[PDB]
Amino acid sequence: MTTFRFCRDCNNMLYPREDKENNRLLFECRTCSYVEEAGSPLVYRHELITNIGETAGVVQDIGSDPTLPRSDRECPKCHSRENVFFQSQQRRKDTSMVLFFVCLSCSHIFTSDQKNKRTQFS
Amino acid sequence: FEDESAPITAEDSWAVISAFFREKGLVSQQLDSFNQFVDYTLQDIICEDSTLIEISFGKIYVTKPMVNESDGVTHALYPQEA
Amino acid sequence: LEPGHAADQEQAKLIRSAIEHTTLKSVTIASEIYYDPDPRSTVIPEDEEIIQLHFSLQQSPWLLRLELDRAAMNDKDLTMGQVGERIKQTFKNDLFVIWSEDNDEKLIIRCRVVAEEDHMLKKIENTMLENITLRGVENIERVVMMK
Amino acid sequence: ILIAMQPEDLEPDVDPAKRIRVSHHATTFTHCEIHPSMILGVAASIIPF
Amino acid sequence: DGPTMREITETIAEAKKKVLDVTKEAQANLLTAKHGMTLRESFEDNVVRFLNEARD
Amino acid sequence: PDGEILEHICYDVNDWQMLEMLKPCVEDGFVIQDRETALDFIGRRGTALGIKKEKRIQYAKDILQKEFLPHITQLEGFESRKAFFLGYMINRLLLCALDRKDQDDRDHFGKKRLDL
Amino acid sequence: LPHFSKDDYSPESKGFVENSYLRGLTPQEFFFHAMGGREGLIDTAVKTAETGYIQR
Amino acid sequence: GVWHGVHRNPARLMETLRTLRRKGDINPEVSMIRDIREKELKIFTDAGRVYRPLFIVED
Ligand SMILES: [Zn+2]
Ligand SMILES: [Zn+2]
Repeated sequence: MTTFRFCRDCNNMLYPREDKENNRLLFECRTCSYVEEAGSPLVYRHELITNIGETAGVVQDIGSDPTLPRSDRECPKCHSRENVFFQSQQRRKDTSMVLFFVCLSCSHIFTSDQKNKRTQFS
Repeated sequence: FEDESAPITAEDSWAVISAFFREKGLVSQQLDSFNQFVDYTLQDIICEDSTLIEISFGKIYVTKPMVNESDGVTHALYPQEA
Repeated sequence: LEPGHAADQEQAKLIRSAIEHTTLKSVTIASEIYYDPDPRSTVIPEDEEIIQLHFSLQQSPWLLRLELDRAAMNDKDLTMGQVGERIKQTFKNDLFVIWSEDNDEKLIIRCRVVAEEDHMLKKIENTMLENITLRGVENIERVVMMK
Repeated sequence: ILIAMQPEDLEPDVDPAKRIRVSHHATTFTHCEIHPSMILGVAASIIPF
Repeated sequence: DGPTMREITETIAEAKKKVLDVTKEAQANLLTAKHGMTLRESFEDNVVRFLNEARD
Repeated sequence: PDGEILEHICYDVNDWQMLEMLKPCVEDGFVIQDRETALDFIGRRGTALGIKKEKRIQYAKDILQKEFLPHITQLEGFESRKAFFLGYMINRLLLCALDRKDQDDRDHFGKKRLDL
Repeated sequence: LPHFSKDDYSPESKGFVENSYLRGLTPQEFFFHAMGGREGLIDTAVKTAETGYIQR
Repeated sequence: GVWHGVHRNPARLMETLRTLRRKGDINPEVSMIRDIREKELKIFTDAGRVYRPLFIVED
């Protein structure tokens, strides 16, 4: 999660630079002369075994989707058994057959994974 | 009496298929294909590039089938004969 | 397996691991390049304990921090020390290497170049994840045991 | 879409002579097949059974 | 034989559980990937063998 | 402006993974900062070294208008229409590259046509 | 098939023909059998063509 | 194939599109697929698309 910033003025991409003196992280633009202090110090992230994309597809209409399969488990938020489940939408071989369900009453995504590690699933 | 809202049975499908074939026959993919050409797509080709730097081409008229008779009448051509 | 040890399901494994080409890629959860300028105090909590521990019986402010996965980490019968002193013997001195030890709940290799830095690092990060051979014979990818 | 094989797959002991056909688990059907024997062309439409 | 057919129908429907159990198992994420084989790779492998042990 | 370009590609400000894939694209097109330099850049890779800037730009202006994605529009005012489509292309391409999408099934029949 | 729901990994879905040929095949079974069949003939044509030339 | 734009609340578009085609008002041969989990609604009008008839099951 290296959420990265564009300049206030010219709206190009900002590139990380060091304040050599005070030892801290700037982010100059290389078009205008704009610069801002860095938020996190994290400049780069490479997620080898990824998650983001497993949730991708979750729309206000996902349940209107007739091709989706429908189970009657209970959602850990509103208990309604109007669910519509799909497998992790990432398209890796090294994906599980972990099901994701969407509560069609409170639009809550929950999981069949008994090894739950994440909180937002995003 | 045979409620005209009674659900369809597996048998009835054939009726609908009969209708389908009554209407389209077995080679509609050909005919319609060729027809949409003759009716529209044809005339639509005579309007693209129908301008020369003038001479512009307008309507298209497709005759009934006919023969270039060597010695004689441009003749109504019947498929069998042809 | 050598005549005397054929049944040893554990030696079949021990050979399997010491044969199956095992790259850094296969054992690292994620890489991250931090700006972390002070080589003593650190803008990363989970590493304060590890720099302290590497002061008991040059460097760029840019840090390449690898978080490794125990699962595949002990599965391939591997030490932090081993992964570590591998990278440290792959990049001569041209890289300052330091790693969390094998007890610490998070396994971490922290690496610095030793200014065009953020770019030499994304290169080195790749020269690690792809190229470096932690364990095994190159080209041996799967190694299945069978009776 | 989700298509029913036989209309009777919409419907909300079994003949041992009969084949074993899949359950009708869905109130999601958007269509049903006219007749599945219409998946065949001409040549195949002549083959009995 | 009328009965053989029930044994046969049973034999099959006895594998569709096996397959179903491995399904549930794997959807839970409880199937351990066989070394150097993906979950999805090894789930199928099981299913296919069940369904063959069955046919057979 | 980068921000704008990326918005055409990456319809999701949190999708830091995709935007991070493009990081080098934004760099790869750094040298060029205005439509004319860009149009010129293209012009030059479509033209012999003798040709004059205007003509060059004009060649790249006609290619983008008629050759580049011609099934969108071949007339003038539709540059946002292509940018957006082209973004969507780059999108799908990356969405595939990020192991987030299965590469298109070449043998799906819905995406065939029977010529008759 | 467009006759199953999305992410259906059951035998019936993924192509187990449950029935004997005596019993007859369901349309899906019939089409999946047709799929396996076409695989057979396709590379029965390959095996004939490559083998033809190996032998020579 | 042409991206023509965007629509928030597609299902309400989708209904109509379907209902129009089911009247005759949009040509029957015209094909409309909504990919719910892709945010896409692709309409097809070009010739060459092989299609077949089905019974409409509607609630
Ligand atoms: Zn700027
Ligand atoms: Zn819920």
